[PDB]
Amino acid sequence: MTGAVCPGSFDPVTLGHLDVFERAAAQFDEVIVAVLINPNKAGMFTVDERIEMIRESTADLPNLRVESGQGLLVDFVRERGLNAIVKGLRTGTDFEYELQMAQMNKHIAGVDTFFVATAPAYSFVSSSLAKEVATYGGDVSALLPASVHQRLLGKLR
Amino acid sequence: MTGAVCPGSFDPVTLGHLDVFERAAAQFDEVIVAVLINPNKAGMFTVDERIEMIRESTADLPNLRVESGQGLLVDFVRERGLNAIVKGLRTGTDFEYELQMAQMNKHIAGVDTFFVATAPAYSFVSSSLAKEVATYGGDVSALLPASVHQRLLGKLRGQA
Amino acid sequence: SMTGAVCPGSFDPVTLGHLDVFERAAAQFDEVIVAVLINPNKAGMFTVDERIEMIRESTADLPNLRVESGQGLLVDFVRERGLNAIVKGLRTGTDFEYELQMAQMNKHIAGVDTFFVATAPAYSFVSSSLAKEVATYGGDVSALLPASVHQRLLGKLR
Amino acid sequence: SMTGAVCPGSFDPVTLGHLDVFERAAAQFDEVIVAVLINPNKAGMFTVDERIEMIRESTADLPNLRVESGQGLLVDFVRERGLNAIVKGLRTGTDFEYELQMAQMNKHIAGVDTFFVATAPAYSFVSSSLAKEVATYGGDVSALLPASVHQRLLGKLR
Amino acid sequence: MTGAVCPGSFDPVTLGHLDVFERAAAQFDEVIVAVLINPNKAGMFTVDERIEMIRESTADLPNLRVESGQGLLVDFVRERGLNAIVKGLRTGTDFEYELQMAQMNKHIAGVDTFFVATAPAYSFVSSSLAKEVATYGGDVSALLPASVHQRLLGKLRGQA
Amino acid sequence: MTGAVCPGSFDPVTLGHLDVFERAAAQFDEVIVAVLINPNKAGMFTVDERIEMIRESTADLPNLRVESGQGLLVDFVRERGLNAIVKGLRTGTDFEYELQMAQMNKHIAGVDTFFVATAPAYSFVSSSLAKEVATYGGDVSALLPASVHQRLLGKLR
Ligand SMILES: CC(C)(COP(=O)(O)OP(=O)(O)OC[C@H]1O[C@@H](n2cnc3c(N)ncnc32)[C@H](O)[C@@H]1O)[C@@H](O)C(=O)NCCC(=O)NCCS
Ligand SMILES: CC(C)(COP(=O)(O)OP(=O)(O)OC[C@H]1O[C@@H](n2cnc3c(N)ncnc32)[C@H](O)[C@@H]1O)[C@@H](O)C(=O)NCCC(=O)NCCS
Ligand SMILES: CC(C)(COP(=O)(O)OP(=O)(O)OC[C@H]1O[C@@H](n2cnc3c(N)ncnc32)[C@H](O)[C@@H]1O)[C@@H](O)C(=O)NCCC(=O)NCCS
Ligand SMILES: CC(C)(COP(=O)(O)OP(=O)(O)OC[C@H]1O[C@@H](n2cnc3c(N)ncnc32)[C@H](O)[C@@H]1O)[C@@H](O)C(=O)NCCC(=O)NCCS
Ligand SMILES: CC(C)(COP(=O)(O)OP(=O)(O)OC[C@H]1O[C@@H](n2cnc3c(N)ncnc32)[C@H](O)[C@@H]1O)[C@@H](O)C(=O)NCCC(=O)NCCS
Ligand SMILES: CC(C)(COP(=O)(O)OP(=O)(O)OC[C@H]1O[C@@H](n2cnc3c(N)ncnc32)[C@H](O)[C@@H]1O)[C@@H](O)C(=O)NCCC(=O)NCCS
Repeated sequence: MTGAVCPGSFDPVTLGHLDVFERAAAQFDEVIVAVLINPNKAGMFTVDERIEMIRESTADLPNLRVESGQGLLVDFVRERGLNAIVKGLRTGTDFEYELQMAQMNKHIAGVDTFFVATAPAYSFVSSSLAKEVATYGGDVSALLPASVHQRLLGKLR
Repeated sequence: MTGAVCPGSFDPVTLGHLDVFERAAAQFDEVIVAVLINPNKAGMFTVDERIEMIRESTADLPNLRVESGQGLLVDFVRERGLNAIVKGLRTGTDFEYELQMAQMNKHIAGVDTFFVATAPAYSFVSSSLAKEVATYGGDVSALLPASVHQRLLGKLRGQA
Repeated sequence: SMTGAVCPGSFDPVTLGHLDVFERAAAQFDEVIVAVLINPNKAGMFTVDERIEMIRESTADLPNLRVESGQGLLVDFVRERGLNAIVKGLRTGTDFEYELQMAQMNKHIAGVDTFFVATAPAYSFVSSSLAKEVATYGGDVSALLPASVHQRLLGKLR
Repeated sequence: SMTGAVCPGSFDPVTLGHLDVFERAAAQFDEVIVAVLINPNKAGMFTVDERIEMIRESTADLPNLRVESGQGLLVDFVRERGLNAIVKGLRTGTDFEYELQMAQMNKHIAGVDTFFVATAPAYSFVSSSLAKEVATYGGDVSALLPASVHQRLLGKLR
Repeated sequence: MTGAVCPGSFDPVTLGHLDVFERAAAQFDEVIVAVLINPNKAGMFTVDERIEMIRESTADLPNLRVESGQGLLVDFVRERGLNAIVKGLRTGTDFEYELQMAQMNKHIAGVDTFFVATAPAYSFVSSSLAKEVATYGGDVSALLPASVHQRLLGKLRGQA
Repeated sequence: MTGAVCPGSFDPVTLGHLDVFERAAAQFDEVIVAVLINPNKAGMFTVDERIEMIRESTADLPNLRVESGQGLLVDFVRERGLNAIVKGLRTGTDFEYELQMAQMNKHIAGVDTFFVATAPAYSFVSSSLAKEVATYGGDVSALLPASVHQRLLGKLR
């Protein structure tokens, strides 16, 4: 049985993230989406809220489940008997950031990382920029799953 | 069950490539290394020579095999009943180049591409630069599989 | 008064990515001239007259655009027509560096300025070179090119 | 008819690099509006009114430019004024990626287009943040800022 | 005769930094490592702690010494009668960041900057990521000098 | 005695190259400019012509001399009892290219490389683009030393 973890902040999950999940789920026997706090935010949504938004958006991926993670990512991965991380890349900035972490994670624990390329339609999509646009009344409905849009309006209103 | 294709010129295969193969083979049930011609490159070794060197260098990888293809990469992949490509990345230029092909390949055939980061030790290794260094007598023995190194140096001494 | 810009390139052949740039230029400048020029570091497929023809077919619905060719410096092409602006599109970091260098050189030697626009997300991976390669090996690039160009591309290949 | 573009930014403070962009925008658009906006991910030094004042002092010789502020989405600022174009400057690959993302987002949510221009080579290393840092520790940034701004910068620091 | 300054936050010094120091010291008659505060970073160790760790880690470098500075880097450099800065580069982002400062520093004071490429083995090493990994119990012992590693882990266990 | 080699095609030398030479000569006791053929050109100028253009443009750098090089760069460097290469960087493209060669050269021979940043004024300057602009009558006189401009016109006319 093959398996991978898809870690992130997912604050909130976007259609770009979902595209990664779908492609990971198509190639691995099990996918665990791990919701972690990134060391330099506090977030708009609680971990539990993030988890629910992901679960509601991934119901059609039967081999995917969602979990909170704390502490070191490579510990999370190894504790669940896996040895693969799946991340996504939009930009050269993503590439540099992710390459550093991938090499570090492999060095400290032997855990490998696979990257998927963004869909062209979602290349400019990030949680941070979506939240900013929405905060000032901009329409980001085409960039997010339905399970996020209402929650996002609620948190802003 | 799960499977991936690792395509490339592999002209010749380096320890950088082999590292990618090993990591792909450790995650997927079967891996097929696909030796293809890059339309935009001059080559040194024939496809058959490239296949020989990879087969020679991948003996410890039981679930991997090596084949060639004459057309579109996505046709090679789908004809073997697979839908995943695995490619390695060293540099930002690799990233842009590979992102473009990944999106093109997904657009025309629905085939997905997964990237892996180079091993830090092999980040500066390419077939082109290894060939160039060896052409002028530099020591690339730590960058290539043993059999590749012998065949490369022999080839160069024949001056072809 | 009326403003104007030149959209130069190899356009070998013109793609939906190029066309997106032309449309956006024509929306913001009173006058746009698409300039077909030879890149001295490229081996071309179509002739200049073929390239011009394909662009003209594909830009019928842009009333303030015309298509021309030139055989020397881009900046001479621009100034000869009483203009001082170039518009280019960017997909990648590599495009950015390449275009930045030319933009600064062109400003230095002639005082002509250059404006860049970002690719449409849907056309980020589209290039003339790759569409030609994919088409050569039977791949379907119909969603990446004008039907006009798709036909002329498939025509010569097959 | 007349064309128009908005040149938005933090401008905290405006530098010779920004001014170069304004001049080039004003040369190619009939109307330019410099928009002082808050970046929600930045801690600002000068007030909006101070920023506006420094830009106005520095752009006296550009007759077709005015300076305004906004408190919401850039694309609302642009459309409210009957415009559909943004002009931004690029120094680095990091600028390119950042601006590309915003340009595609802004086009997506409002249909507003963005044009980029390359930095003047002499101002490639100039940023508001670094000029402020260098000035704070006594360094001479006089060749990087308008004398107006240099004075107001040195003023608050000393 | 010839000399260069190697400036940085060095919070804490890593084997990546030390590699730069060694290569600078092998080319210039004297090297001064300058521990400076980066105005745009939160720090973990005091400047004095940083100096101690570097001094501890550079014993095999006879022509190198370590000092601190409170103002402009270019003032630190020129006050010691030097005119060269040496910095290392791992990534394209390092390059853009360092190019900007190099041009600024040459503009305001005429001081030159020389860059060196990271050792491939340490390309992914940064103080920030090493601190983060150690904060969560990961093994960064191969990335840091022995004394640094002890002081870092001790510091973290005190949870400061 | 410290020393470095400044290798390149220099076809022709530009004011950007000269800026590198000047900064190298200010920090090293001796600088050797090495004119090599880059494996993928044939060049506009002969090696001897390139050498003369450099010598004429560097007369004011008394600790700099100019030489042709053949074969492996790190052999050239070590044969002259040096262990340092000095290159220049304009762009991210330069950085990637040069970083690869610097790591390769250090790996195969232990020779180190130091890079200098371009002067802002010359960042867009390359031999290739200068030659192209000149070929179509463009004025590149502000980008090249005087010892190059006449030779360049002569080679084009
Ligand atoms: C939580 C981690 C993974 C950081 O996550 P991050 O905040 O970056 O996640 P974020 O939600 O922003 O993004 C998640 C992933 O989705 C990708 N992505 C986002 N949008 C898109 C898109 N449109 N298309 C494709 N991919 C996308 C991102 O590039 C990223 O890879 C990291 O902080 C971590 O591992 N923390 C645990 C502690 C640890 O182990 N530290 C050591 C690291 S070496
Ligand atoms: C043959 C193809 C894949 C090009 O291969 P390419 O020449 O780039 O392969 P090359 O041998 O150079 O490299 C192979 C792969 O190994 C990676 N790699 C190289 N060195 C290393 C290293 N040290 N570490 C990790 N990865 C590495 C490369 O980044 C690349 O991903 C391409 O031309 C192709 O697909 N041709 C078929 C026609 C086709 O389908 N065309 C349409 C493409 S959209
Ligand atoms: C012909 C010139 C402009 C080069 O053109 P080039 O070959 O690069 O054109 P090409 O057709 O490939 O692309 C044209 C433009 O479209 C852009 N583009 C391509 N695809 C896309 C897309 N999908 N989306 C947006 N933009 C795109 C390109 O980035 C480029 O800006 C250049 O060679 C030139 O100016 N030649 C004349 C001689 C001269 O003046 N030389 C001195 C130059 S400083
Ligand atoms: C205010 C905005 C535009 C950000 O501006 P920013 O802080 O980046 O401005 P800053 O003053 O730093 O720079 C302004 C512009 O000048 C350019 N520039 C700076 N220096 C130079 C130079 N030397 N040469 C050329 N250009 C330069 C910058 O690259 C940038 O394009 C952005 O935060 C915004 O739009 N805010 C409004 C809210 C909104 O709409 N959010 C959604 C965005 S998708
Ligand atoms: C302190 C300065 C230099 C910033 O240092 P910084 O925080 O970036 O240092 P840091 O420790 O992070 O890194 C130091 C150097 O080591 C390099 N480096 C890091 N890791 C590695 C590695 N593995 N290999 C090679 N090099 C490396 C970095 O790229 C950097 O060049 C800067 O803030 C400064 O000059 N401050 C003084 C005030 C001043 O003069 N300001 C004006 C500057 S224009
Ligand atoms: C000859 C070499 C160095 C390549 O030289 P190249 O053709 O790149 O030189 P070129 O003349 O183009 O440039 C010379 C240097 O000047 C720099 N430069 C150019 N313009 C500028 C500028 N305006 N500002 C700063 N630096 C500049 C370049 O970035 C480059 O570093 C290389 O091919 C080589 O080493 N060949 C020998 C064989 C060998 O050893 N091969 C193995 C290499 S690992």
